[PDB]
Order: sequence, then structure tokens, then C-alpha cells
Amino acid sequence: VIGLILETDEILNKKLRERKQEELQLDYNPSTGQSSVLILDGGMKAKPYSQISSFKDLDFKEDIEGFNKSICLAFGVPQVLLDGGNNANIRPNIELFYYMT
Amino acid sequence: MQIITAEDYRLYGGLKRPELESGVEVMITAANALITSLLGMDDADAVDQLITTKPTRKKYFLSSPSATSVTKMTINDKEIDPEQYKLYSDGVILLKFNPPEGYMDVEYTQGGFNPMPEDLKLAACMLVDHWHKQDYRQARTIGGETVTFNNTKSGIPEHIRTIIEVYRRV
Amino acid sequence: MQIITAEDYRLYGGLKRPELESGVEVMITAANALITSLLGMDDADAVDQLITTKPTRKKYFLSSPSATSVTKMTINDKEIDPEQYKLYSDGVILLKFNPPEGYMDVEYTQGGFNPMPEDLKLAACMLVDHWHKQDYRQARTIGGETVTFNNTKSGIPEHIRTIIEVYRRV
Amino acid sequence: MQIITAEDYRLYGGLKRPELESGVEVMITAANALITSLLGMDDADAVDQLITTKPTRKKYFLSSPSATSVTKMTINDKEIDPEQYKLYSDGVILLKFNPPEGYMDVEYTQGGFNPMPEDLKLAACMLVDHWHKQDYRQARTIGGETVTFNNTKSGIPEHIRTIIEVYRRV
Amino acid sequence: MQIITAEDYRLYGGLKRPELESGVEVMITAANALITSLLGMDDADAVDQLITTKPTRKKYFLSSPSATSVTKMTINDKEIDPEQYKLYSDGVILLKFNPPEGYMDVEYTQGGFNPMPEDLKLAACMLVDHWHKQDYRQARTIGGETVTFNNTKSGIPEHIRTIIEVYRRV
Amino acid sequence: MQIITAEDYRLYGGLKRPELESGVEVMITAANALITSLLGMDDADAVDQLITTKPTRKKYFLSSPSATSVTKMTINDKEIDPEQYKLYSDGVILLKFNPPEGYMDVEYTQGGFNPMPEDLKLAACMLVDHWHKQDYRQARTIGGETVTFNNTKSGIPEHIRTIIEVYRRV
Amino acid sequence: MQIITAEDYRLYGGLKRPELESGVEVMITAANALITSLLGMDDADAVDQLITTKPTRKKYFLSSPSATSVTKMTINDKEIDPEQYKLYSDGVILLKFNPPEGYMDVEYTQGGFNPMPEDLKLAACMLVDHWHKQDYRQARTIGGETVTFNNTKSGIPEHIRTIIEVYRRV
Repeated sequence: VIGLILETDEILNKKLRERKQEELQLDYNPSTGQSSVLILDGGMKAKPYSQISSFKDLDFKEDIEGFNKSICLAFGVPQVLLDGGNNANIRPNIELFYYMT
Repeated sequence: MQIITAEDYRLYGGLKRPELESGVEVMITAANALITSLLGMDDADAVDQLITTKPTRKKYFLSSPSATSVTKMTINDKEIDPEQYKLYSDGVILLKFNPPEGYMDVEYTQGGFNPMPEDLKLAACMLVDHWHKQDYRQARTIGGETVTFNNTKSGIPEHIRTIIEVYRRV
Repeated sequence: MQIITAEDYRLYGGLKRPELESGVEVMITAANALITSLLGMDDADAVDQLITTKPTRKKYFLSSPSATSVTKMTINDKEIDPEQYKLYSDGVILLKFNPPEGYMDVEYTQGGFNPMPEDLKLAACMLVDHWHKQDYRQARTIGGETVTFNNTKSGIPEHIRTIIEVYRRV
Repeated sequence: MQIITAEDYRLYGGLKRPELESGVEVMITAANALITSLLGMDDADAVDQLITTKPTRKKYFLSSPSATSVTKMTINDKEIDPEQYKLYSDGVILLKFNPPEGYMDVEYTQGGFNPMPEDLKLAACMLVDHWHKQDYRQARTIGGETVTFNNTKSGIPEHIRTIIEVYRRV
Repeated sequence: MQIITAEDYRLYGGLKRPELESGVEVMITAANALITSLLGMDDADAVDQLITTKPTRKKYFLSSPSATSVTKMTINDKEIDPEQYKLYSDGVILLKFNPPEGYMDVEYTQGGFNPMPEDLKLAACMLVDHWHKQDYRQARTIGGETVTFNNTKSGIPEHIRTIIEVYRRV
Repeated sequence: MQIITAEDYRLYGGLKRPELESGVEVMITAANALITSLLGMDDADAVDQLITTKPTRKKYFLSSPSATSVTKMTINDKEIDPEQYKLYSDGVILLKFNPPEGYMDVEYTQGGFNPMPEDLKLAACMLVDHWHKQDYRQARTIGGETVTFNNTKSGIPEHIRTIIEVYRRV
Repeated sequence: MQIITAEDYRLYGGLKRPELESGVEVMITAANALITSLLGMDDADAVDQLITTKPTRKKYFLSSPSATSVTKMTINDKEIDPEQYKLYSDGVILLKFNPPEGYMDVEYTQGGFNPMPEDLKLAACMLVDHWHKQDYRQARTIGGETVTFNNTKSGIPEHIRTIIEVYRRV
């Protein structure tokens, strides 16, 4: 994860560059820091980057639910017994499980 | 700072003449001041600073990355023993305890470039040469000879610019 | 570092004159400092560093990729035995144990370019020639002969730029 | 590596004089180092490496595509028999078993270009020619004759660039 | 490969002189190597290859589209009979059975351009002519006569480029 | 193919000299090969091809649009009677039955441009004149006379380009 | 086709000499072929075609808009009486019945431009003039007289281009 990308076309003193990387990261965090405004002097720019691979494309709920349901189907245990439900769901499912399986 | 003075300016070029012209000394001193101003330094024996303190933060940065030592530190009008911090190679200050909220006052002693780098000396010499010979035009032609000067980055030429920006965060 | 000196500068070009003009030595030293500053090195016998330690991380990178050995390491005011880590070919350090949270203090000894590459010497010779002969203009015409110079990448010319950027992370 | 030396440099051009000028040898050695550095190679008898080992992965890549053999291999401080791995034509290493997690330490012997290609020799010779005659300007004219030089790709000219990029991953 | 050599180079131009200059042979051999490298071939009697095998796939491609025959085939350390595959006009290999998963090792014999095409010979001649007469500048003027050279595509000129890209996948 | 040879090349220019310079024959043969390679054709008596067969598809295209006849066809190692298909004016082949899945192997005989069009002859003559007279520069000025050449489409000039692209899918 | 021949070429540009030069006849024949090829025509007495037949479609288009008559028609290997179709002024064919699915085989006699338009003759004459006098450069200066030629559209000049496109779908 990245918060800010700053670009310059000159070789600006690697050591103090890393020091400023630490300083900005510490200062601009609202949990530990009280700064909001940034001034860029000397020609340094800010590249408007985006996020390439996010965690919202990985939607794995339906597949995992399907695998669990299919395993429960294979053994024969009704899903209501594992999850739990109302009385009309509780007792007939218990009878169906015991008898049929 | 004092980067050049007459001896180094003479050594940069070749002057056999008795003495620098009256305008040259002013340009040398002006270059001395402009370079020490551009690199972010400030000529001062001691500097007082307000570094705000939030909890769960134990790493505070001094203004000058070339701070020799901290004479006194005071958080919320309460002095703090020297054993609760130790100043590292850079201006970075590490606090062993958890600082309370409020404001924090530090008095430190600055020292910058005790051995003078030769890059800054060359940059200052070429700056004073830039001012003396009026080489702040886009082009120039005296008879047959034609000269087209370099591009400028924030006014200063490209070479002085690269030297400064190599040293421009102190 | 010390890249060129008078002997190498003489060998690069052809000089039969007895000595090097007073201005040439200053430019040679300036090039020696400027190149070692541009490549990311820092002239220092030993360097103290903060490398923050998070758990389940067992690979920490030293500042200088040319660290010969680590004299001492201290995690949260507690020294670590030399058998819990070993420094690989680069500055990479692997910790056999799981480090606790906090901060780490490591002292190491830098050694850089014991055999000097000829590329850096050639680049420094080109830089000192670039400063000596004022070949930092866009064009120049002395009578019939006209010269148009190369483009500049962050000030330094293209060839010196490519040599540096081949060596510019050490 | 050693690409050119005096004999090949002489054979490229037609020099009949008794000997190469003092500056020419430095340029030849600089080109020899610069090309072998640009092609991604590194002059070293043996190289130690960290390749991260994940399970269900049986194909690990060595840094040098010209690795003759692997002297030893150690995964998580446990040596592995020579019959459990096979080094193919490239640096590709196949593991018959399923490697456990942790880290991998491989020692191999690097050998590159035992018969030296003539393309690299030509590229180095023309780099030496480029440095010797100062053909690193945008344009030039001595009286009637005018010359405008090629475009540059990352500093080096187009032809040397294409030869290098033909060989630029070894 | 050996495309041109002295006889074909002489036939391309008109040399009545006794013997090719010493620099010409090096350029001829360098052109011979660069062309055979740019078209994707690799001088080798036999090549070992890893082609990964997935099920329901019966069509695998050899590296060289000019493979004369396959000496042996091995799928997961199990040799395959010659009757289970047959190599077609190109490097395409058709497997009659369903290959199991894992890796496949194939050893074949390469043969390329037994009748040498005249297009490649002309391209090599014009490349060595390009190197000999230094026709790698944007323009040139010797007195009255002025020449402006062609645009370059990845370094090589347009005509050599089109010939190569006509033959650039072998 | 054989497009030009000495007689047609002579009949274009009109030369009165006894013979064609040794270099001219090589250029003529190179042009003959280059054009027949650019048009997509391939000098071959018979060609073996893989055309994949899906069901409910009864129209398969041969590689060469100038296929005179089909000697043999085999689907999934089973030969097919000549009455189940018939080759039309182009390479298009219609199958009366429904082909099963798998692969198809077809052997056919190519015949290309038995009456040679004059357009290809003119294009080849222009190509050989383009190579002979070094008319592959952007401009040229011999004394008073100046010539500025046409734009290039993938290297070849505009007129040869239009002729080829008129014939460039055979 | 046959557009110009020697008589028309002579009439276009008044000419006194006995006979057209050997190179002129080749250029005339090449232009005659090139124009009739560019206009989409094809020199052939009869053409066989596949037109896909879908139901509820009673209007099928012949390849040549200058088809004089249809000798025979066969849909799905069944001949069709001449009273079931009508060939109108263009290649458009109307079917009174509803054709079944499958494929259609039509044989027609192609005849184009029995009275030769003078626009095509002028275009071919000026193409021959363009080839004969090498007016295929961007500029040309013979002493005082300078000529800058027209822009090109797909190679052929603007005027020939517009004449062709006036007749370019036959």
C-alpha cells in the first residue's frame, strides 16, 4: 500500500531523501501527527497514482459456501442442523437426518 | 557560512593581478550567503524549536540534520533528564518514555560542514564567475564568436543547480 | 573516495607540461567528491543506523550494499549474539530468531570499490575536462568551427550520466 | 571481462604507429568494464544467492543464465544430495521433491562467453572510437565539412545500443 | 551462421584490389553474428528444452521452427516411443496419446537455411558497408556534396530492418 | 520465383554495355527472392498443412490461394475419397459430409503466376535500381542538382509498396 | 485489359521519333495491368462463385458488376431453370422462388468497358509518364529550375488516384 508518490528529475542526496520519507510519513498520519498541508519547492512533483490490484476483486464467499454445502450434501447432514433455526426447522430436519441417513 | 574567500577564488581561476576588483568581493560574499541560504541552513549558534508531541510517538525530528547535541529539552514546562533520550547520527531524537501531549521545546547547537566540501566551493566559484562575467543571457555574439548559454532551473544554471540539489537539504 | 589524482588525469589526456594549473587540482578534487556523492556512497568508517523491527520479518537491509561486517547489533537495549545472524554478499541481514518489536541499532564497517572500476575514472576525467574547458553551453562558434553540445540529464552530460546510473545505488 | 585489448583494437582500425597512445589503453579498459557491466554480468568466480522457496514450486531461476554447475545447495540449514536437482541449459533448476518453506542458499560457478562473440568486440571497438575522437556532440563543423551525430538511447549511440540490447540480459 | 565471407563481399561490390583490409574481415564476421542473432536462431547442433505438458493438449511447439528431427522424448522421466509422435513441417509436434502432467524434455537437431537466401546475403553486405563507410550519422557534408541518411528502426537502417523482419522469427 | 533475370532487366533500362556488373546479378536475385517472400508466397512443390476440423463446418481454406489440386486428404488417420470434396477456384475446399473432430492433413501442389504479371516485373526492376544506385537516403545534393526522396512504407518505397500490396496475399 | 498501346501513348504526348524506346513498352504494359488490377477487375472469360443462400433472401449480388449473362446456376447440386431468375443491369440477381439453404454455384460471363473511357486512357498515359520520367521524388532541382511534386495517396499521385476512384469498384 502506498500513500504518496513524489517525483523529481535530479539526484537529491539519498540519505536526506530517506530522512524526509520517514519525516513525512510520521507527520502526516492523523493518529500521530498534526499536519495536513504540503508545499513542494524546487520542482518536485506529485504523481497521481492509483491502485492496481485491490482486495475487492477477490470475491470468494460464494465458492466457499458452495464447497461447504456440497460437502454437507455428500455426507448427508442437513444444513439447518449445522446452522440452527426455528422449531419447525429444528425437529423435522433432525428426524429427516436420522432416518434417511 | 564562509565557503570561498579571496584565496579560494584566486585558486579556482588564475589571477596574477595584485588584488581582486572592488566588485568581486561583494559578489563572493553574496554567493557565500545565497548558497548557505538555498541549502536550507541558517547561520545560528543555537535554535529554539517547537516540536509538537502526540502519544505513542517516540521519534521526533530536529530542524537541522547536523545538530551536534541538545542542551535542554522541556515538555509542557517540565524539564527532562538527559537519560530519557539520546541524539543519533542525524537530527532524529528517540524518546525512551511515552511523551505526554502538549508542546515540546528543544535547544540544540548546530554545526555544518566543518570540512568544507569541494563541490560547494566549485559551485560558489562558478556562481561568482557567473555574476562577474555577465553570463545571464540566452545568447551573445561579439563579432565572429557566438555563445548560447545553458537552460536555467529556478534561475541558477544547470550545473550549479545539480550541485546544490545534491547538497540542498541541510 | 579518491578516483583520479594527478597521475590518472595525466594518463587520460596527454600532458607534457611540468604540472597541472592551480585550478585543475581543485576541479579534480571536486569531481572526486561529486561522483562519490552522486552514487549514493558516504565517506565514513562506521555507520550507525535505525532499522525498525516488526515481527515475522527476518530479512533487514543495511544502508550500504557494500558492508564488510557487522560489529554489533542491539535490539531494544539488548545485544544479540553473533550466531543469531550472518551478513550475506549484499547488505542483506537474516535473523534466525523472531525479532521483537521496537528499534534496532547496528554498527557496520563500509568498504567501497577497493579495486577502482575504470568507468568511474573515465567519468571523473570527463567531468574535470567539462569543468576545465567551459563546455557547458548549448552552442559555441569560434570563427569557422562550430560545436553544438549534448543534452543534459539533471545537469551532467549524457555519458557521465549513463556511467553514474550504472553505478548509482552504492 | 576482457573484450578487446590492443591487438583487437589495432585490427579493427588501421593503426601502423609503434604503439597505442597512453590515453587509448585507459579508454579500452574502461569500455571493457562498461560493456560487461551494462550486459548485467558480474565478474566473479562463484556467487551466493537467496532464492525464496515456496511449496508446490519446483523451478527456481539462477541469477546468471550462464551457470556451469552448482557446487552445493542448502535449504533451511540442511544440505541436499546432488541427485535431487538438475541444472539445465539455462540457470533453471528443477527440484524432484517438494521443497519446504524458508530460504535457499545456492553456490554456483559462473562462466560467460568462452568463445567471445565478434558483435561485442565491434561494439567495444566503436565505443573506444567514440570516446577517443570526441564524437559525443549534437553537431560539429571544421570549415566546409559538417557532421551531425546520431540520436542517443540512454547515452550510448544507437548501434552500440542495439548490439548491447541484443546481448543485454546475461 | 556463415552468410557472406570474402568472396560474396567482393561480388557485392567491385574490388579489384588484392585483398580485403584487416578491418573488413572483423566487420564481416560481426555482421554474420549479428544477423544470425537478430533472426532468433542460435548456433547449436542440439538443444535441450522444457515444454510443460497439460492434459487435453496434443500440440506442442519446438523452439526452432527449423527442427529436422527429434532424437528422444521424455515425459516425467519416462521415454516415449517414436510411434507416439511425428514432427510436421514446422516445429509443431503432434502427440497421439494424452500426455500426463509434469514436464517434458525433448532433444532435437537444428538445421537452418541450407540454401542461403540472397536477401540475407544482401543484408549482411549492406551492413558491413554501413560499418566500413561510417554511414551512421544523421547527415554529412563534404564540400559541395551533402547526404542525409535514412531513419533508423532499433538502430539498423530501414532496408536492413525490412529484410530482417521478413526473416526475423527463425 | 524468377521474375526478372538479365534479359528483362536489360529491357527496362536500355543499357548498351556488354554485360551486367558482377554486383547487379546478386541484386537481381535478391530482389527476386525478396518480392516472392514479401507477397506471402513460398517456393515449394507440395505443402503439408494442419487444418483443424470442427463439426458443422464444411468450408476449409488452404494455405495457398493458388492451389492447383489436392493429392490426398486424411482426417484422424483415415483417408477420404476424392468424391467427398472438390477444390474451387481459390484454396477454398468444401466437404460434402460432416467432418469429425480432430485434425486434418492435406497435401496439395502449388502453382503461382504461370503468366508473370508485368507489375511485379516493374516492382523488381525498381527494387534492383534502388539497390544499385544508392537511392535509399532522405536527401542528396551533388553540386547544383538536389534530389529529395519519397517516404518509405516499411522500408520499401511507395510505388513498390503499392504494387506489392496489390499482390501481397498470394 | 488493354487500355493504351503505342498509338494512344503517342497521341497523348505528341512525338516525332520512329519508335517507342524498349523500356517504354514494358511500362505501358505494366500500367495496363496495374490499372485494371487496381479497379477491382480480373481478366477472365468466366468466373465461378460461392454465394451463401439464406431463406427469405431473393437478391444475390454477383462478383462483377459487369456480368453480361449467367450460363448456369446450381443450388445444393440441383440445377435451376432459366425462368426462375432474372439478371438485371448490375450484377444483382433476383430469385422468384424462396431458395433453400446450403450453397450456390453461379457461372457468368464477364465483360467490361467495351467502349473504353478516355479517363482511364489518360490515367494510364500519365502513369506511364510518371514511370518513364522519374517523377517519383518529393523534390528535384536541376540548376535554376525547381520542381516539388504532388502528395501521394497510397502511392499513386492525386490525379491518377481520383480517376481510379471514379472507376474503382468494377
